[PDB]
Amino acid sequence: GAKFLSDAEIIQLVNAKHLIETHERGVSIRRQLLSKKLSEPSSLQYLPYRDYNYSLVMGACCENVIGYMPIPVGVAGPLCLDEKEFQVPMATTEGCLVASTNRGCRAIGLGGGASSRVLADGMTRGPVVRLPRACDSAEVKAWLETSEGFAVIKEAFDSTSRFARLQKLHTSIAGRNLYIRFQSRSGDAMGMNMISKGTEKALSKLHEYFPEMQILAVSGNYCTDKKPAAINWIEGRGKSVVCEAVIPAKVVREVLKTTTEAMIEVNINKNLVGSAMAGSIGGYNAHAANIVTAIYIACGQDAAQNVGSSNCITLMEASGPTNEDLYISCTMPSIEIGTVGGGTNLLPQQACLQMLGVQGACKDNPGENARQLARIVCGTVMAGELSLMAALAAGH
Amino acid sequence: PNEECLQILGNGAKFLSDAEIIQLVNAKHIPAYKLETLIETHERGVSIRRQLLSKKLSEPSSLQYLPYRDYNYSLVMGACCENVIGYMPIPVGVAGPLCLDEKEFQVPMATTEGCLVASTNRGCRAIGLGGGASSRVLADGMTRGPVVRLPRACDSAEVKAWLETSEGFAVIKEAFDSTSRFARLQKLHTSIAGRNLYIRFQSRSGDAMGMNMISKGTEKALSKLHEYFPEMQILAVSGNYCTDKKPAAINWIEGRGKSVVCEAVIPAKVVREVLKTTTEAMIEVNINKNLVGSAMAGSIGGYNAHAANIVTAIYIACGQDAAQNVGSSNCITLMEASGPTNEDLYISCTMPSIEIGTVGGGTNLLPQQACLQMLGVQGACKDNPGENARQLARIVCGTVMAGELSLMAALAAGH
Amino acid sequence: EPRPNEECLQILGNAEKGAKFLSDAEIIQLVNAKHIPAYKLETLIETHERGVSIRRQLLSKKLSEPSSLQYLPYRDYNYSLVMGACCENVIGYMPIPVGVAGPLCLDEKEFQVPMATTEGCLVASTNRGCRAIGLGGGASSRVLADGMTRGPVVRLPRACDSAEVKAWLETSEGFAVIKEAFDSTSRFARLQKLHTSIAGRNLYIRFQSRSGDAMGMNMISKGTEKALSKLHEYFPEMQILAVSGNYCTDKKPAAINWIEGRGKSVVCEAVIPAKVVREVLKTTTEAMIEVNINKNLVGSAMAGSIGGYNAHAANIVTAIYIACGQDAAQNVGSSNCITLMEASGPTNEDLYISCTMPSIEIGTVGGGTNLLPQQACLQMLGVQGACKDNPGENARQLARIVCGTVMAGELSLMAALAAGH
Amino acid sequence: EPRPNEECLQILGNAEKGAKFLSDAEIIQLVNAKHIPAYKLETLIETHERGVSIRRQLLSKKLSEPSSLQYLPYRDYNYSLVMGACCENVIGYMPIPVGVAGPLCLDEKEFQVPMATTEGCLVASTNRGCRAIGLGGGASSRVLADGMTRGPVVRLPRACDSAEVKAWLETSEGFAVIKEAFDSTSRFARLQKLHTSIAGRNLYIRFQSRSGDAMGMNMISKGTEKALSKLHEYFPEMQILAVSGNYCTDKKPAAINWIEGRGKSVVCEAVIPAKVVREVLKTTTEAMIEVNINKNLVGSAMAGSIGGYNAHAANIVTAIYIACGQDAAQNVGSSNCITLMEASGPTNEDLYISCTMPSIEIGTVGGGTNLLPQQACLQMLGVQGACKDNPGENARQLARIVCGTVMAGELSLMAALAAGH
Ligand SMILES: CC(C)c1c(S(=O)(=O)Nc2ccc(C(N)=O)cc2)c(-c2ccc(F)cc2)c(-c2ccc(F)cc2)n1CC[C@@H](O)C[C@@H](O)CC(=O)O
Ligand SMILES: CC(C)c1c(S(=O)(=O)Nc2ccc(C(N)=O)cc2)c(-c2ccc(F)cc2)c(-c2ccc(F)cc2)n1CC[C@@H](O)C[C@@H](O)CC(=O)O
Ligand SMILES: CC(C)c1c(S(=O)(=O)Nc2ccc(C(N)=O)cc2)c(-c2ccc(F)cc2)c(-c2ccc(F)cc2)n1CC[C@@H](O)C[C@@H](O)CC(=O)O
Ligand SMILES: CC(C)c1c(S(=O)(=O)Nc2ccc(C(N)=O)cc2)c(-c2ccc(F)cc2)c(-c2ccc(F)cc2)n1CC[C@@H](O)C[C@@H](O)CC(=O)O
Repeated sequence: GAKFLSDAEIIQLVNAKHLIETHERGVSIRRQLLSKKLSEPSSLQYLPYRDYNYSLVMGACCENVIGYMPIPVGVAGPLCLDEKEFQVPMATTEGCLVASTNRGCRAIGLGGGASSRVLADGMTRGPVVRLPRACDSAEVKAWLETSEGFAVIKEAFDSTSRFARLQKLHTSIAGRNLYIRFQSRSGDAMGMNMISKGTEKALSKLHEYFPEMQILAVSGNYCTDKKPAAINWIEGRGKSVVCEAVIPAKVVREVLKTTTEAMIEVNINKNLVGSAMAGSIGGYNAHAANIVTAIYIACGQDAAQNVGSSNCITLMEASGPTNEDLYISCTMPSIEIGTVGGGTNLLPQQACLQMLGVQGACKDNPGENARQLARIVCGTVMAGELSLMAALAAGH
Repeated sequence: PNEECLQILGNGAKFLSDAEIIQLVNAKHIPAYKLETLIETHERGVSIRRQLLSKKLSEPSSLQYLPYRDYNYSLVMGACCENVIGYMPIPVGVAGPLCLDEKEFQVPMATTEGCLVASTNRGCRAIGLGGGASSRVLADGMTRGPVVRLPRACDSAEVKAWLETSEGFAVIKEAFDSTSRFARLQKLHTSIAGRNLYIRFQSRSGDAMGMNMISKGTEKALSKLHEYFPEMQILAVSGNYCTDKKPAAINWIEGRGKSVVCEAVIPAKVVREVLKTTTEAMIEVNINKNLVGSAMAGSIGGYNAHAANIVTAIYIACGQDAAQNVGSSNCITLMEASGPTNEDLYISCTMPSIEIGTVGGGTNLLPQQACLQMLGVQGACKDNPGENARQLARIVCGTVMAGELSLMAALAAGH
Repeated sequence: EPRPNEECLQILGNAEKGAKFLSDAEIIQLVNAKHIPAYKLETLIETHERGVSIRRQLLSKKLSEPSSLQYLPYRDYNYSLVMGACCENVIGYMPIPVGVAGPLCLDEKEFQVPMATTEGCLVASTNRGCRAIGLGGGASSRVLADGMTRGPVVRLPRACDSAEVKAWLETSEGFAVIKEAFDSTSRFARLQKLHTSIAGRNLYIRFQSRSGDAMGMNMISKGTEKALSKLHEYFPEMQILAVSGNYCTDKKPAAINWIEGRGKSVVCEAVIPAKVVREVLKTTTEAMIEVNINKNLVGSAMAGSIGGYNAHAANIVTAIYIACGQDAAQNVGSSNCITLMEASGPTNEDLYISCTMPSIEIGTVGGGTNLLPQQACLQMLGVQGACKDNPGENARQLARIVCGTVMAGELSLMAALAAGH
Repeated sequence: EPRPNEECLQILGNAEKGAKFLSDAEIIQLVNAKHIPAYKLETLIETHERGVSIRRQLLSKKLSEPSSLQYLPYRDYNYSLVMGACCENVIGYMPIPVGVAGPLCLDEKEFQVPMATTEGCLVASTNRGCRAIGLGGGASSRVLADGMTRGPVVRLPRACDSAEVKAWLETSEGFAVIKEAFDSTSRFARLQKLHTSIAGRNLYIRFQSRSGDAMGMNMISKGTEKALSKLHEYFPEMQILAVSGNYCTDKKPAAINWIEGRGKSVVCEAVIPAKVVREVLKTTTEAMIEVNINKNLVGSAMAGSIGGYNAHAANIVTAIYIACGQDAAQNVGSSNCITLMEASGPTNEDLYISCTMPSIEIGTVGGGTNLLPQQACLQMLGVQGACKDNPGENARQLARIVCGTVMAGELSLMAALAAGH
């Protein structure tokens, strides 16, 4: 069929208001079609496309594909975290970011490593529904807060998927609007599609108890996904994580080129007081977003979720016998992450997840790989904070 | 032989083999950090670093499918990335044409979320069938917000009053502007918190995003301030008052980088046929999702559906700092009735802090430049400095609006 | 005339005599040059009003205008209920005018709502909004949640230890132990779901419970202190850093109050016929909706507001609070409100309106509600004091009336801005 | 003796008789028989107190307990300065106990600060903070900015047009034309650089200007209306949607007040020697810094606060505001405060403290400051009325006192939380 025709002939068919056997050739024909629309048709020539595995992308990750975009990958490590060592991949185009993070890892190792805990775990979706009156929506809130009501909604939610196990609901009324925050774990997936599916069946079960309920939108911005929101900061979303380390005064002096006292002064007055004066919600850190974004791109995460995933408070205190050692912690309540699905289905992204030993599903304990990646992100963010803050204090 | 290989390094490394250099590191004849300068070519440096790293992994075959061959590392080395072990391919799709200010754009989008490019593309189609979109740049100026301390709050108050005078500001403006061609300091904004003083330097940067340039002007400006106030301590060149890569109301209210607005009217027929909904249904969902819903969630600047998706995809494709998506995604999406019988859809997005550039950083790499060239905005604009970066910002805000139209229509339609 | 300090001290020390056997001038002598500090005037002097008078005379000599206090009243006020309970170093009182806005038609009842204010037109404006609601068939409200909070911060030696305490508090058995300790301190102490947050080795714990008709801060703090003492038995290394760590959050703006609620969360609503909107409010439904979206939603958004999606709910909350003996400083969070307006009815021309106020901090027992004048304003609404057969009902009713009067005030001010002066 | 309705009305309409020649019961008989509307009472009745008296009697019959107003006082209060200026439908007045905390040692002066509250121990606590400041060598404050705002919303046909008006307002000649219009409305009107923001075809314009010693909403709104009238000449398609689009922002929480300021921006400071922290405040500098960081910075941060980085600034602000005739609803934003605490001296045992309050909304002329008891409390501080030779100094001085009393409050409460108990 299509293999017998030439390139010029197939394009003659597309323009004349009228499939291909190989994926790479389809990408080439789309480049040639697109070339005819651009003022500089030669602009595509250094946008690569050859010898990429497009089979895992089509009908899954991207449409109208004209190639790919190489992002340089560097390694910050070893990062000593919970008695293990990690070579952390970081996809960035910002010079010195990997080298800065790498120095932070070095300081943590010489202080006996970092320790981390996951505090909560559950992806969310926050639909908006409407009832005729605010009194009716008040009735639905009261019903959802009974043990009986939650149990039928939990049963509906949990019937849609293996890992769909519903946790406590959170709700808000705004007049006759009702926002309902469904939270659940999702194995090792980030869990978006899984929770929306459970939400749809849970909402249709709610509709049987309340036939006059309109489902306005499956997302009413109460999740909250990919926008800044105090609800992710206060309630969490995905993995809530804490990480810490104590850096000996010697190691702060020799590696970090500053003092424990000077680090505390900059952290308080930049990360707390400065972020406060700027009107920040959840942005009490130096540059967590650099690290999160770099790891996310390299590891097949949804990079748009750095909006909320970068939420972080970095604290720095005096520590030890002479009060000269630096205690550091980062607390990140809303790390949105996964080791299956999305961009983690592609081979290059999996290579970076394999480096960290978290690629794919953890079969013995569903969800444990994604949990480990969240811990790795929090630890690497703390390395980034340690290093950049030291540079800022030393005052270059 | 080990000491035979060291004698060849005295002449070179190019003559040796992979296993011999790795033998020289494992036995401690030579430390690993010296391999940067010794090996001549960049691609072989990446290869050795991969082999050395792989033995330390618990699964030594992890890097098999991470590509590294036949990529331009010369532009990346010493300017974009360190400890390089390869590159990460992110698929690029195209949404267009986007009909924006009498021009048509094919918008590159680096993403791995299925149906994002297709959804965005449908929004473009609805905009085009509704007579195009229009956009305006409202403000332009990258910021840096250092923190200084004085001995007392009374002294810091004195410095604030001095910076607010005509003569004080002029002396600070001259030191700032002496560092670069495009360095042109606009009115300072300051906040005191006790003996702390946070100073927000704002300025255009031509077509660069402008982080490095504003920081050079900031350091020289603070140096002149030090002569007028010797007791002043420069605590940190960034005091989170900029604010860069963290959510902050100051970016939402004062702006950062390019502030941009965009708009269009979608005819009622186009809303039914292309978007599978009505104007009345779109409006109801926008009010209660993007305003009231974001309000109930405690949002500052997150009055949109998924601006972040579009901002992030364009940013990766176009060599932007993708971490700046945090602030650059700030967006309010408004929808309302238009036309004779209130049946057409007026839509607008306003994005006050798009941080962006067409020169410097990742826009110096050729693949990223190709996507910039697709849009006709690659590199500097000699005649009108800053016009390429202003145009990309308008493209981002317009593409975001296309994305808001499409997703909001799907949410209003249900199922 | 005033005899020396020695004779003045012996007469004060004598039980048969006391401060009654001294002149004003002699008491001012023993203060000027120690022996009596100033705060001891409370317990020592014969009557409360004389103690106030003496304090005023002392104060007037320190001032640069000695006649400053001339028009600050103090005589004949009932200071018995104020000393040792509501105020110290008392030098008089401040009269705040009290107007009435009503009848407010709320839940098939009517309410004459007291409002203490000095802003001109506020009471008449709110009264106009009440009339519009009345001609629209009345307003309906519901209490959505109920629980005053307190948000202490503790510290463990490590964040891993603070993480251990968070997880233990989340087990059913762990919460049960802490709930038992909390609930034993008072008959109204009934601990609800706990919310916690970690910041490194800090752990913020939000204790929440109903509190009868009292606003309930004293009671929650006493329950909180016993709960933390018990938590220390299981975690001896835990340090209580502060009984409030600003996680409550009390008297400061905070997203947590907006999202979780504090005290009473309340929604109120009403449909105003298109006829009434024209005649009474001098505007149209179409115009009110447009002003509400673009002022109270879009405008507040551009201003970077958390919970301030309203026109002037703080005016009504503050006025009712001062009149009804509430803690007026809690206006900060109690004014949190989102006002929504949309089309309604067959024509699509009638104005639907709702106010949602997640964090009304309110009580009809304790504090300023012990004073008789502000008890009079509470009695107007039928919510004075405790409700025996149904504890908490007077405080719940007062929260409904606040949210209903706010909606009336929103109706009226929004109509005025819509019509153009 | 009570006459028929028709006879009572001929006396009412008789110009040389009126209501004076009728009894209370006759006027009430006329009201219940629908001959005089209840609102017409104000103008018909000769004496203000008698109007209040009769309004109270009417109100009482409607209440479910007729004696509920017995303890709400009304007699012998100066309603002349309240009717048609500060309050309507007036049924009396609400006395708030006034206490005094001082001396507050501020800028080498001493202040006796009046505090109207019903919360036990607030005045004593605040007074202890004053003592620590006085023995600590005093506090120093500075006014960093000054200018009340109004933030109207206007609408252009398209977003492109609103961008056109925005860029027009930013040119020096366009701004100069609007500034002459604004400044022409009052002698204090001095329009500062305009701050604007676009949301689609909306345009929020933030007019700022000093206002003498008045708080200044009447003045700023009057200047704003003439300003937008001039703007409409240049842009006739522009629609003034509301004179307030919540971009001011008045009486709602908003990041814009925190960042740009509104009213008086003020910083206050002091160094408390270790000895004084020990003997007055019963604690150490180290314990206080640890509580301050983890409560007022970190705790407020975890709660998601905008501008609420303090312990109880709102307590002090509210008490002073009620006592001094301010708009107490403006404590929502006026209470905005960040409290910082540092180690000072050779061994880190002295306590540097500062409070920064960017948006104190205050005034010594107009509003409740026209009333005489309120004026007495202003006279205590030497800030009553207008300053002749230096306009705005009295309002500025009151804002520095408010920030210093807040700092005293912060000192005391934080010491108590650092102790235990
Ligand atoms: C890339 C690393 C991560 C980096 C560093 S660094 O790695 O430590 N040091 C340098 C120094 C010079 C270069 C160069 N050749 O231009 C590169 C790296 C610094 C920095 C630190 C202390 C200094 F004295 C000077 C520079 C800065 C940096 C921070 C705030 C500035 F104002 C200005 C530069 N950044 C970027 C952080 C950036 O992406 C988020 C910040 O904007 C977040 C914030 O702190 O607000
Ligand atoms: C990818 C596009 C952009 C997309 C779409 S879409 O383009 O319109 N349609 C589809 C349908 C099916 C697939 C598939 N095969 O998985 C992919 C796209 C939808 C959507 C909308 C209405 C619907 F009835 C069904 C699906 C959703 C979507 C939104 C909220 C949900 F709860 C659940 C799915 N998303 C993701 C948006 C996501 O990245 C930000 C949102 O989380 C932001 C927000 O609205 O809060
Ligand atoms: C007191 C009432 C409550 C009041 C009113 S009112 O009830 O409608 N009428 C009058 C009539 C005459 C006087 C007088 N001075 O003699 C005072 C009020 C108005 C107002 C509003 C729109 C108009 F077209 C005309 C007047 C305003 C008011 C609002 C925004 C202004 F810019 C300017 C005046 N206010 C104050 C509201 C104030 O306490 C919170 C608002 O500032 C909150 C906000 O909307 O941002
Ligand atoms: C009124 C004063 C100002 C007051 C004080 S106080 O004046 O210093 N001490 C008092 C007060 C009263 C009595 C009494 N008779 O029972 C006894 C001692 C205290 C307090 C502090 C440390 C303590 F060990 C005991 C009490 C508290 C207080 C704060 C947070 C608590 F959790 C619990 C009590 N408050 C209330 C502050 C309140 O209006 C805003 C705070 O809630 C703001 C905040 O910190 O979040």
